[PDB]
Amino acid sequence: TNQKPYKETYGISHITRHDMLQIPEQQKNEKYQVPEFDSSTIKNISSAKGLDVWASWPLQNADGTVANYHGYHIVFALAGDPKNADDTSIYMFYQKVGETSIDSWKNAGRVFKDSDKFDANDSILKDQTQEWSGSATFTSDGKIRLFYTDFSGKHYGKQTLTTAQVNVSASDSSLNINGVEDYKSIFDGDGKTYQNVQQFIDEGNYSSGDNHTLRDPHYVEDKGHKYLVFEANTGTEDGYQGEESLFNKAYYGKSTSFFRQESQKLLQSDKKRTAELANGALGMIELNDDYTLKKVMKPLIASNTVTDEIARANVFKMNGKWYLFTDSRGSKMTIDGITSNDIYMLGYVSNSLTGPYKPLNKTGLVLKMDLDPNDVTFTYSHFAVPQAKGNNVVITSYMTNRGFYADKQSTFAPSFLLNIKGKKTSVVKDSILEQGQLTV
Ligand SMILES: OC[C@H]1O[C@@](CO)(OC[C@H]2O[C@@](CO)(OC[C@H]3O[C@@](CO)(OC[C@H]4O[C@@](CO)(OC[C@H]5O[C@@](CO)(OC[C@H]6O[C@](O)(CO)[C@@H](O)[C@@H]6O)[C@@H](O)[C@@H]5O)[C@@H](O)[C@@H]4O)[C@@H](O)[C@@H]3O)[C@@H](O)[C@@H]2O)[C@@H](O)[C@@H]1O
Ligand SMILES: OC[C@H]1O[C@@](CO)(OC[C@H]2O[C@@](CO)(OC[C@H]3O[C@@](CO)(OC[C@H]4O[C@@](CO)(OC[C@H]5O[C@@](CO)(OC[C@H]6O[C@](O)(CO)[C@@H](O)[C@@H]6O)[C@@H](O)[C@@H]5O)[C@@H](O)[C@@H]4O)[C@@H](O)[C@@H]3O)[C@@H](O)[C@@H]2O)[C@@H](O)[C@@H]1O
Ligand SMILES: [Br-]
Ligand SMILES: [Br-]
Ligand SMILES: [Br-]
Ligand SMILES: [Br-]
Ligand SMILES: [Br-]
Ligand SMILES: [Br-]
Ligand SMILES: [Ca+2]
Repeated sequence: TNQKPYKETYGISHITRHDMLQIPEQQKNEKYQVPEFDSSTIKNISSAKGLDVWASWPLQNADGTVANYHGYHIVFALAGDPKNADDTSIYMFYQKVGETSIDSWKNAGRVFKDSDKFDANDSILKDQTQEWSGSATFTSDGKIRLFYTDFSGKHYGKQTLTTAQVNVSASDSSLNINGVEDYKSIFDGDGKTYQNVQQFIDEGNYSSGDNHTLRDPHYVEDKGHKYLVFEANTGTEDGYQGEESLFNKAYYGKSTSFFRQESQKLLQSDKKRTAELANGALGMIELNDDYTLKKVMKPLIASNTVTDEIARANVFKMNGKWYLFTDSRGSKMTIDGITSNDIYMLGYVSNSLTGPYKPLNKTGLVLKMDLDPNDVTFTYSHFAVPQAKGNNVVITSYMTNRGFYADKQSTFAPSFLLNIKGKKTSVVKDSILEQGQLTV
């Protein structure tokens, strides 16, 4: 055949088959394992009575550290009725700084009223059916600036990175959401750098096996420049999905001998098409000072052949280096030895915000969680929260799968600590914090 191998990095970093195949052995080390949690201590968020509360994010200062909003910490979370998976709205919870109990989290309610997306006179928001995850920054002039994912069940799962300013009143006692403003779509994918939903739709959408994503926008600043880093998929010009992508050695790793081995297995494997379709990416755009789209930038990293889904993009500068993280499910990967119970947080390090990134702990493995989904202390959506001092970050996550238990809802997991040193990380032994704790 005249279809020959090649190597093209497209100028971006890559999560490779070589590195992923080392994780099943490496993940046996307790250094990379989410700690065992004691279910006897776990409570529902009492101020969110009856709602599942899952993927969540703190209001952050520009540097990623947790914001002090007039004496409060603020966390945005997705929540809704456990009996309806399509009930997904963003709620704002808060706690006085210094409190750490689960029962210190108060609930200011939903950020958005039903009419907000229609009052915005933004044509994409008119079609929103769910509010998916994001980030929130506390601006120089004291404003709460939210980014999140507008999901549209009406348009085959379209996902649009979206922003609003949340106007909140204080009261000694409680915080109040008075309304939102500057509510607008920012980016729905350009087709060339980031897949757009029209490519999903026209290739056959749900019956194609493709997984289109454009979500989880994370706000970050470098030198006054404003950016979103987000979960996406590559487009036509930066290593698109398809049979051809199986012939790019940059997706396999450094050795040509590993490449010919692994590629022939993959090409004749039951997971060939899944790997062809797999083209996840952590994308990056620059914003203008009014939070509109200024510049589409190339992905920080891509996961061609390995998975279509690298979620909850997170990036921050810590002690001189940039750390980039993403969550990913073993159930959607194509890597032998990685099982449908494996769940990971993967992590990468660079001297600059824009790359290039190198895998942490050699493989990119940072955290592994492999509890049965029915386990009450199952956790997902791990998220590294930068701290003002030291080498440790706080890992938040949600606990208990949505809708599984009548009386134990998805809740804030016990936080725990992750030590980050140069290119290596370690779960800090016996570092379990309160449920939902953001700071040490
Ligand atoms: O309180 C939450 C509760 O309300 C629902 C809406 O029923 O969620 C509304 C909440 O969701 C948010 C999030 O941003 O706004 C969603 C916005 O999008 C719309 C639609 O434009 O809602 C979509 C959700 O509603 C559902 C079903 O309730 O679909 C409506 C949608 O489905 C279609 C297609 O089949 O129709 C039909 C179905 O409905 C009946 O008429 C029953 O009444 C049947 O005859 C018929 O079989 C389509 O015609 C129609 O447009 C659901 O699939 C979607 O997720 C907005 O109305 C809404 O603002 C919140 O802002 C908002 O509070 C619900 O999901 C949830 O349980
Ligand atoms: O909660 C969001 C939050 O979670 C994070 C992680 O923290 O990750 C995403 C998480 O969400 C999951 C699943 O819950 O993965 C998402 C991926 O699954 C897809 C589909 O593969 O989306 C699911 C949503 O789309 C909906 C429908 O709008 O379901 C699609 C689903 O329904 C089927 C039938 O079951 O078809 C329905 C569809 O078919 C038609 O009839 C044809 O027209 C339509 O009328 C109708 O809409 C099925 O064929 C199809 O698979 C919605 O109900 C579902 O919720 C992907 O689009 C999506 O990428 C987790 O696995 C994952 O961790 C974070 O990233 C995020 O912010
Ligand atoms: Br409302
Ligand atoms: Br929906
Ligand atoms: Br195309
Ligand atoms: Br192709
Ligand atoms: Br193809
Ligand atoms: Br129960
Ligand atoms: Ca894909």
